[PDB]
Amino acid sequence: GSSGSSGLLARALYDNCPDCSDELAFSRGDILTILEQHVPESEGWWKCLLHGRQGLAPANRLQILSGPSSG
Repeated sequence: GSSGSSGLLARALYDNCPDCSDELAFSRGDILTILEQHVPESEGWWKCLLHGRQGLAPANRLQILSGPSSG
């Protein structure tokens, strides 16, 4: 099987103010779609998609929301 770039969802515990495109610009209470976690380009970052942003996000401010069923 080809496991990777599945697409998870994370929450925003705090708004993010990115200075460059690389990073993503989100605001508290925003559901970001974690396209992929395995990001060798940025250590400790998550590639999410919002309003056509396609930027990374700090895993320190992102809460990986996982389902209870078959968790």
